[PDB]
Amino acid sequence: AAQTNAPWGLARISSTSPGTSTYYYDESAGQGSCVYVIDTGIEASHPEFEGRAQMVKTYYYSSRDGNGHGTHCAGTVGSRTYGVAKKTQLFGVKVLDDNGSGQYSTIIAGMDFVASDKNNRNCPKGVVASLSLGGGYSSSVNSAAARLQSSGVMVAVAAGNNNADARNYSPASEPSVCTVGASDRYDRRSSFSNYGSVLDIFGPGTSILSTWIGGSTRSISGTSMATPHVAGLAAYLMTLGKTTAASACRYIADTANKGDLSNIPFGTVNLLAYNNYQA
Repeated sequence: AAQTNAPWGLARISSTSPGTSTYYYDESAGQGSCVYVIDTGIEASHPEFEGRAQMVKTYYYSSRDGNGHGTHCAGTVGSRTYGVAKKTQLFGVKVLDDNGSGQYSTIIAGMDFVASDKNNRNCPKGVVASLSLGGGYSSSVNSAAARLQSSGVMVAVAAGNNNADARNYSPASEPSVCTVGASDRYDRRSSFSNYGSVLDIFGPGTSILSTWIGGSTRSISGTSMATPHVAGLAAYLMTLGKTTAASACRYIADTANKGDLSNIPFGTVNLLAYNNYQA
């Protein structure tokens, strides 16, 4: 399938080269796969989700995404226009309040929730979790991410927006999960993207256009927005049977675009998420 004039992020993950505007993907598009967006929640009623998005858990008075960042990330994973896996099922775990903040214990509860809820969901092609959140290092948050990955969900996490080594940020520093740095449309490391040996892949992270609350759209930047690209790519990859949740992040690293990114620190992988789709 070919989506013309797609967001540069989508076109980039289906491209050996930057500067293109058409997203190419197998029409299965993550059908039968699931992506938990652990964030501020999802505007499930947004027309871009086509009834494929749904809140499954909130730890606050409402499951409504009063922030938009979780709706944005869910849009990058599997919205119809803005999404990697345009047919995946999106599940909202609102662990972040509408200010975008969440206690680690709530974030840990949401991760253990997904590890169990996936057994309440129909994901024959595989389960993915996209955590566009992060704070200082927490060996408990890392273990919660390790558990979620251990349970049979891919864990895609943001490297963080600190222009630092992600070793000091959780769940970015958890080695078993998939830590995603951010890149811009010129294949530069997104200036804000965290780096380091713990990073597993880079995704489109700068000026990412996707869904927003109020049925709208907007373009915002972050490793928190490269992460849904990789989470959507994972669900896309599990649906084609090219990988499993336990082996998706490495797979994406194995099939990535190598050495194409600029300003990658010495010691950080120079890998860009690439769907390897050949029309």
